[PDB]
Parts: sequence; C-alpha cells; structure tokens
Amino acid sequence: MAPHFKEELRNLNVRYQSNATLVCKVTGHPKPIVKWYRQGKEIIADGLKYRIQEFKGGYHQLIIASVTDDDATVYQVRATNQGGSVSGTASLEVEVPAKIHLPKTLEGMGAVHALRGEVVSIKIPFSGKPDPVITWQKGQDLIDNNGHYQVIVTRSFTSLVFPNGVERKDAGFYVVCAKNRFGIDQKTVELDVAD
Amino acid sequence: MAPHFKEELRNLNVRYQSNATLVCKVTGHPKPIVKWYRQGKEIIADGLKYRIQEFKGGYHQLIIASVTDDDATVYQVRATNQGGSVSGTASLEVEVPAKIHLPKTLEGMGAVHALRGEVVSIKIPFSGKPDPVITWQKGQDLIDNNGHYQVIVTRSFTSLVFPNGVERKDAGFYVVCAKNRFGIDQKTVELDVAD
Amino acid sequence: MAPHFKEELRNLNVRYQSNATLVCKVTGHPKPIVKWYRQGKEIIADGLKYRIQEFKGGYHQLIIASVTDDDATVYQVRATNQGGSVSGTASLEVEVPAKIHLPKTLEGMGAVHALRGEVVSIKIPFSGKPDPVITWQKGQDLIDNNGHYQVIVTRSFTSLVFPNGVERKDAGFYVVCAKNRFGIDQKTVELDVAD
Amino acid sequence: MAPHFKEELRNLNVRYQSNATLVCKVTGHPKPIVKWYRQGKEIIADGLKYRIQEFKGGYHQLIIASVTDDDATVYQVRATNQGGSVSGTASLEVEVPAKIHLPKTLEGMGAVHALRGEVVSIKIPFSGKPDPVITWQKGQDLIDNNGHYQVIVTRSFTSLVFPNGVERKDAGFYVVCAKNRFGIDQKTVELDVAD
Repeated sequence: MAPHFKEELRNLNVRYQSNATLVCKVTGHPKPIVKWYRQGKEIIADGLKYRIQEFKGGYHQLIIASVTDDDATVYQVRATNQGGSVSGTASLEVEVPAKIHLPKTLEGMGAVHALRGEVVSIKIPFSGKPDPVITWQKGQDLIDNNGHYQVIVTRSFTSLVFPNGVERKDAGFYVVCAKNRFGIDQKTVELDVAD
Repeated sequence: MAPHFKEELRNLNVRYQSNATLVCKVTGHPKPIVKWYRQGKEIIADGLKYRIQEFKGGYHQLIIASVTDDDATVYQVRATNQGGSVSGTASLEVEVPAKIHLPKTLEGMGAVHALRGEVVSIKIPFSGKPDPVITWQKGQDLIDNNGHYQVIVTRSFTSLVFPNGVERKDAGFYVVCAKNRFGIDQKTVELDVAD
Repeated sequence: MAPHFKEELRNLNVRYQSNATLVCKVTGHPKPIVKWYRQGKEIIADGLKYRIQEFKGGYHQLIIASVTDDDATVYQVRATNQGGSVSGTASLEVEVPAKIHLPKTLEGMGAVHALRGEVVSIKIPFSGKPDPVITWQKGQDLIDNNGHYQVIVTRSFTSLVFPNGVERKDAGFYVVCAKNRFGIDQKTVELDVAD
Repeated sequence: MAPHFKEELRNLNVRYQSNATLVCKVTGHPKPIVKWYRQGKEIIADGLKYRIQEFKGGYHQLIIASVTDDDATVYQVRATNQGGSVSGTASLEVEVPAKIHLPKTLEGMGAVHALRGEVVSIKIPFSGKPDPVITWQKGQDLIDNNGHYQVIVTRSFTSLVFPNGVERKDAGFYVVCAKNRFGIDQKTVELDVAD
C-alpha cells in the first residue's frame, strides 16, 4: 500500500557530455507519484537538460543530458501516495579526462613573447575530474617552486610564473602535463625573450 | 607589405554541437598580427569555447567548440602590420534538426490530466534552425485555431490551449510535429479529463 | 632494475562511443619497453581505433576510440627490459543503454500490414549492455508465450510472432520495451489486418 | 494521381559522425509507396545505420547514422503507385576536418629510432574530406622531394622516406601538416639516429 522502492536508485559514474539516466522501480497502492530533486531542490523537467519518464510497472527515470561537473552531486527521488512518502538517493560523479586547453597556439605550441625583466605568467587552463596532478618541465627538467619559478595551481588553471622577471635564459620550451585516472595530457609552450 | 587575405574566411554551416573552424591565410611583411571578433567584439581565446591557432605560411584559424544557435552570427578576422590593417568576415549558421522535447512522458507519450472546465495548455518545447513548421493534430485531424482550440507558437515552444475550458470530449491523443530541412520529429500527448 | 607496474592498469567501464583510456606507470632500468594486447593478441596502434602514448616518468596509455561491445574484453600491458618481463591486465566493459531500434516508422510507430492467416513476425532490433530485459504488451496487457503468441529474443532482436496465423482481432498496438541499469526504452508497433 | 515530389530531396553536406537526414514530400493517389536507394541499390532499414520514417501529409525521410566517407555518395528515393513511378536523387558529401593521426607518441610527438643507413619511413595516417594538402618540414624548412627525401602521399597516409639510408644529420624534428577547408592540423615526429 505505502510506497516502496522495489529497485532503488543506483550511484552513477558518467563520462562528461554523456546523458546520465537514473532509474528506479516503485510499488504502492494507490500508484505513487514521483518527484525528483537535485540536492534537495525539486527538478522540474524542461525536456532539454532534464527529462522525466515513467513506464508501466512502476518504472521511473530521470535523464540528465550532457553531464558536466555541475551535475555531479546528490539526487533524490521521492514516491508518495496517501499511505506514505519515502525517498531514495544516488550520487552522480562525472568523469572528465585530464586535459590541457591552450587558448592560443603557434605551430601546435603555446607561445609567450616576453621582454627582459617582465614578470611573465604562462597561464594554462585544464580540465579533469578527479582533479588532475599538474606538472611543469623545462625540456627534461621537472619544475617545482624554487627561487626562480613559481607554480600556481587552481581549480581551473595552472600558471608558471617568473616572479623575479624573465631573464634571457628563461627562453625555451615548457611542458605542462595533467594526469588523472582517465588519462594524461601534455602541451608545450615556447617562451622567447626579447631585449 | 600591407596585410592581405590570400585565402579569405568562408561562410560556414555547421551542425549543432560540432566545432566550427574558421580558417584564413594572411600575407604581409612584417608578418601581420591577427585578431578575431564575434559581431565586432574581440574574441579572447579561453582554450575551451574558443581556440585561436596559427601555422607557418600565414594560416590562422579559430575553433568554436560545440556550436549552438548563440554562435550563429557574423565573425571578423583582422590582420594588421605597420603597413595597414584589413578585415574579413564570415557568417556561421548553425543547423539544428527539428526536434520535439517532451519534458515528462508516461509510456512514451506526454500526459496531461485535466478536470472538466480547466483551461488546459499542452506546452511543448521544440528546437530547430531553420525555425521549424509546427503542426498539431488530434488523431488524424489537423488542428488549427478555430472556436475550440488555440495554438501558440513562440521561438522555443508551442502550446495547444483549450481556452474555453476542457470538455470530456477533449480527451484523446494529440500529435505535435516540427519540420524543417534537417528533419521531421513528432510526439504524442494523451489528455484525459476527469470530472 | 626489472620492470614493475608502480601504477597498475585499472578495470574500466566506459559508455558506448566514448574513448577508453588505459593508463599505467612503469618503473625499471633500463627503461622498459611496453606492448599492449587485446585478449593476448598484440595491439599495433593505427592512430584511429588505437593510439599508444608514452610520457616522461614511465607513464603509458592506450586510447581505444569510440568503444563498442567488440572492445569489451580483457587487455594486457607488458613491460620488458633485459632484467625481466611482466604484464598487467584490465577488463573493459562497455555500457550500452537499453534501446529499441525501429527500422521503419509511420507516425512515430512501427507499422505491420498483414493479411488474415499470415504468420506475422514483428521483428525489433535492440541494444543494451548489460543485456536488457525485453517485454511485450498489447495495449495494457503483458504478453508472454501462450497458445496465441510466440516471443523470440536473441542477442540482437526480439520478435513477436503470430505462429497460428494472424486473426482480425490481432490488429492493434503492440508495445515492446527494453530495460537495463542504464535506462528503459519502449516503442509501439501498429498491426493492421486486411482480409 | 501519379506520384510527384512536392518537396524534392536536397543535396546534403554533413559533418563526419553526424546523422544525415534526407527528407522529401510525396503526393499522389493512391498514396505512393516509397523506397530508398544508395547508388541504385535498395536500402533496407535496419534501425541502426538506416532508419526510414514516414509522416502524415506524405513526408518521407531516411536517417543515415553516424556518417562516414563511405556514406558520401548518391541516393535515390522512389515513389510508386498504380499511376506511375518516379525517383529523385540527392548527393551526400561528408565533411571530414583535416587531421593527422599519430599511432604512437612519446611526449606528444611521434618517435622514430633509427640506425645509420636504415631506409626509414615516417608513416603518418591522416583524414580529411576534401582531401587535404599535406606538407612536411624539418624545423622551419619545407621538405619536398629532392635528392635526399622522398614524400609519399596516398589516400590515407603520408610517409617521409629517407631512401638513401638515414644519416646522423637526419636526426631532428619533422613536422607534418594536413590542411583543408575545415581545418589545419599538424604533428611533430622526432627522429633520432644511433650508430
């Protein structure tokens, strides 16, 4: 009589830009009415980002289109009739391969044109969920923070900074790499220094 | 010496969610510096939505990721050196197949549950570029505006309205169809009327 | 000295048509040489279906493009130097949402036009991994095998058969539904019977 | 009475991996029966690669999924009733951006390890429709055929060959580039030569 989840919502791991479909099977008499929520705020289907669907035998599903990290959160489904109300919950995690995104390239590489003494930042956006490990190299030498370079890593970009001002010797090829469980990506940036 | 477009920008027609790439070839001495614009506002590449790329021999390209109708506009590319500045222009049109988007479905169809006398609207979002022709039917009878139904069509949705209040006879299966040059889509909505 | 997997291959579950990337980290001196295998047969990278990539610090990855159920199997990675050889193994499972594929539709539905006494099969291809549960209904009545209908389900299609020959009463709307953990899909076929 | 194409098939240009939809509108009494053909061989819809669809008012469409260059050809639609038969024809051209596909990479670049005197080929698959212009460079020097290098370009790959046997001086970074109207792509291959 009161609503029950005969098949409960499953936690999902979905690749970025795929559709995530959350499915459950509800029993109860009278037939329970189902509502869907993202972090406790009701989802009203719009036909585009969110589609809500029902099938004979008590099957309910929510399709979330083209998932991004913004969709990676907890969802609830609620089933109600005059006999009671109950919810179930699932998390969606969205897998985003580690990726370096060069805004501008010259010959397949980043290019920074600096003048001597200029405090240069080589700012490189990246993606990745799980958050990727970021590394920088000049040629075949790993860069970390020392007296010469500063590395900045935020949620969305990494910058290699020359806080003391660039020197002529700073010219060269810098390699930035992002790694997580879904892949490794690297790109090169050429820095040249003019007087 | 002054900049010239040896290969000018081409007008593009790109399918929705594909990447649009605008390419040109620039000559001039000194090597011209190129800037890109959307409707006369400079595009600053971010690595995601917009990537700007350059190749030996004067080739310049802008990649616009995952195009939507918002990207369907006029773009300019400008080439400048100390000898002069000139631009070229291309339009991007984004092809979106006609598509009906049911927010909620029961057994593959829309469902509207109405009470007698209720002023019902069956509101159906749709997509399509070129803007699609919208038609409504009840069974095998085309509906237009008459003394009984009102059809609303906007840029993003169409509603079949029962402005006089639904009658029991209004129960049934309504078919909405969107057509343009890239395809036809239709969906059905079942209306039931309770006392 | 001998090769070791500092980071072993991970079992993967990838959505159909996405790229699967298998990644590992190898140590050893001299630097081990890595080969990749699908079910014990070496993968020779072609740049399209298969790309093999290596990065400083001993990282190795195989990218399998646009995965289909044919790619859902066991893979091996082998690392060899003069000190030894060792492999690691991962399974790729490819998630394919349950989906019904109507070859031909009239007004959004299948259509079968039969004559009385004709042994009709309504043959419906479907996809789904895990293999989906298939159900058939006429209106709101579940069909299984009885004295009247025969249901065939294979790896790739389901047919509703009328082995005794269709009767006039067999006319109507048949609903076929495929369900797995990644979604539910249904479609309708209208059967009409002529004398 | 006899069949007529009120709306004839349109020539299509579709991006690689998109769906191509060919649509027409047929008149005639009795209602004409429509068949579809690829290069004069009938298409039998399978629900996957090919879906054939019909809508009230005489609309007929063929959906070709996930188009490849193999689909880029001429199609016919035929409409027949007892009063006559007529066909219409459209070409599908499939746009494939120029793209270089490195089978194996080390640090983002191809890698060829050669011994002195070895007749090396650096074999690089590529895609592009229209067929792309291919160029090779060593550093900032364009390579064509001369007494030292041989360039091979086929429908699917390009090789830079060292027909005389590699010399130590052949070591270095070779850049291969593919260009067509839908974009430019380049990749680098490092060649090292051991005694």
